[PDB]
Amino acid sequence: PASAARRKEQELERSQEQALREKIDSVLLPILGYGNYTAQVDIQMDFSAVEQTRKRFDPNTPATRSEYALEDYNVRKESTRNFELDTTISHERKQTGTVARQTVSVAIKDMSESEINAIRQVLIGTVGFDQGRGDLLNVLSVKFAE
Amino acid sequence: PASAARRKEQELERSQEQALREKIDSVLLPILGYGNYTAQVDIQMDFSAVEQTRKRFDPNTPATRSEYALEDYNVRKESTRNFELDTTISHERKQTGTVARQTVSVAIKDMSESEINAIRQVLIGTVGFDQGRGDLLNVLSVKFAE
Amino acid sequence: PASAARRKEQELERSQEQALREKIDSVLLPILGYGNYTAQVDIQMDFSAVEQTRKRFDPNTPATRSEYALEDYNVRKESTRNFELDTTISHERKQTGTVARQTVSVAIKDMSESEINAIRQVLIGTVGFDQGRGDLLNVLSVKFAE
Amino acid sequence: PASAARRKEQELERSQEQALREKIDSVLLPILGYGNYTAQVDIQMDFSAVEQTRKRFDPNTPATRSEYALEDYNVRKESTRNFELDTTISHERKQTGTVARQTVSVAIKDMSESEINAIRQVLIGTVGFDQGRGDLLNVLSVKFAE
Amino acid sequence: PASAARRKEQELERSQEQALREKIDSVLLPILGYGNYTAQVDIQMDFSAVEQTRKRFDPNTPATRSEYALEDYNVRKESTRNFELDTTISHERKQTGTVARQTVSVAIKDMSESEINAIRQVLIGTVGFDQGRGDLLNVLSVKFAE
Repeated sequence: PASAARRKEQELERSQEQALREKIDSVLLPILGYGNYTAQVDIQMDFSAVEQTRKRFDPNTPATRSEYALEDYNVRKESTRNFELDTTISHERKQTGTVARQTVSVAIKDMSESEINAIRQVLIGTVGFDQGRGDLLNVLSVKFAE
Repeated sequence: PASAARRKEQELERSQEQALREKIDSVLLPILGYGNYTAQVDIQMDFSAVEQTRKRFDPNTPATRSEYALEDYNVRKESTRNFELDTTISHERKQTGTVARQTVSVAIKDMSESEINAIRQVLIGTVGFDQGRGDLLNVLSVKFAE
Repeated sequence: PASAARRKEQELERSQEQALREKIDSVLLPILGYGNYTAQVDIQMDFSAVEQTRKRFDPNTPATRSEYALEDYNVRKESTRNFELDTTISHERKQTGTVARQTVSVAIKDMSESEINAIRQVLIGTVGFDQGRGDLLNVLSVKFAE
Repeated sequence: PASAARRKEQELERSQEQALREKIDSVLLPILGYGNYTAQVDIQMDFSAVEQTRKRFDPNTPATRSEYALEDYNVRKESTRNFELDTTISHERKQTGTVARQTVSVAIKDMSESEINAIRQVLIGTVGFDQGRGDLLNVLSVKFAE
Repeated sequence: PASAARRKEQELERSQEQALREKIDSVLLPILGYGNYTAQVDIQMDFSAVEQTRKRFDPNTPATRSEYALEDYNVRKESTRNFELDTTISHERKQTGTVARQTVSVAIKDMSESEINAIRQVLIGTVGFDQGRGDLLNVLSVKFAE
């Protein structure tokens, strides 16, 4: 029944996180080294279904088709005009599974501020940090344990 | 009958908690160590079904189609106009199983305030702490037993 | 017949309590120890069935379609206008088995006030104590028997 | 025939009492000891069947559809307006077997007032004592026999 | 069912990234050397479906077909004209899978500013950096590990 329509979304969300983690590991491994960093990510998405239909008009450019006028003097002023305007019709079907938010957190074993800024700048391209969706990207250094 | 439509939600909710716990363990294990921390999470969700239909209009941009006027002087002032406006139709089907609230609690075996703040900042990205849904995230340190 | 529609709810309610007790035990066991605490929980739920249908209108943004006017002077002032407004239709089906109230009671074998407050703060995240549903959470220390 | 529709309720009521007694025993046994307390509970419930249908309106936000006016001076003042309002329809089916009242009585073998208050506070969470349904919870200490 | 309509998009997006990475590697390998650089890319795309229908008119060039006039003097001035205008009809079906954004990040093992600018200029042609889609291209040099 419907028990399979949600678990598929659950596995898809997990697969996205796994791919993002794999992409993250490829960049930080040769620069920081093995076992000198930890990172985890998560993605939240929605599976709604939206259909849109739009019909627009242009009132600034009217075109006349039939026109009748009467200008009786002595004072009758009668006018009857027909107009035809531009018509635009649009039909749109949205996607299902758009990414809503994305959070990335990176911890580096103990670094000055310049190196942290450089690492953040490098990771920005690798991740796709975008402010429109309210994504969060944090990178920081702490002392590990032995 | 309907006895299977709720137990599926119960197993799905448990599976979400298990995955979140597994993600939590991966980050805190190498930094804090084995047996130096405990953490548990819970998620509350709803399984409603909402359908939406919207029809919008634009009254600020009217377009004229037929127009008749009479300006008899001597004083008859008659007007008859027909208008056509923009039409927009939208149909939306919402998802079933959206997350409502999320609570995370972390206890660390005995730490200064800076380390606690750093750990909270690290866990924020790993969990997905969001203030819009009223999620709760608490991290603190207590003395364990022997 | 209908003798099975209520016993299923009875087993579901018992299963929820068992899972909550298991979650409680996992956190308090390593911090307090074996046999130094007791705790029990209960959950009350309802199994009603509610369907909702809503139809909303926007009276602040009217759009004119047909308009006729007469401004006879000498003083006839006649007007006839047709309007079209935004229409919104919503249909909602609620869930069956929502949690109404939740009570948790914890007794610790003999503790200062700070440790009690810390334990309560830890258990708040583990349980999901929410004031909207009027949930109750009590933690206290008493002297056991030998 | 109908001889089975009531005995099922009788066994369900007995099963609820048995489960509540089992939950009570689990908490008081390690704190008070074996054979130092006695307790019994009862639950009263109803098995009615109620269906509800509601139709609500919003008179404070009317929307105009058709309007005709006449303001003849010399003094005829005629108006004809049509309105459309928000419509809400709800259908609800209640549950069968809601708990009406609940009484708990606890006797402890001979205790100061503080210990009695602490025991009552512990049992409140374990039972679910609620004042809305007029539930009764009594705990007291008497001298047993030998 | 629909579980295959999204995984295909997931593999297509991964294939685009793989091809872009392969193109990147071909240029930077002979100039920088083996193991002296790291780079990763990502592409975000949408899979909507848009159909467009347009009907345009030219009101500045009207052509007369039938004309009747009356210029009675003594003063009746009556005119009745019919017009025919240019008509244009367009139907368009958009593509599915257009690229929305593109981010590239390059790190070079430790370089002056001139060499960095030259490398960025070289990579601009190889990637296709375009400001219309808000693409991001970052190139920088950091100290690696040993």
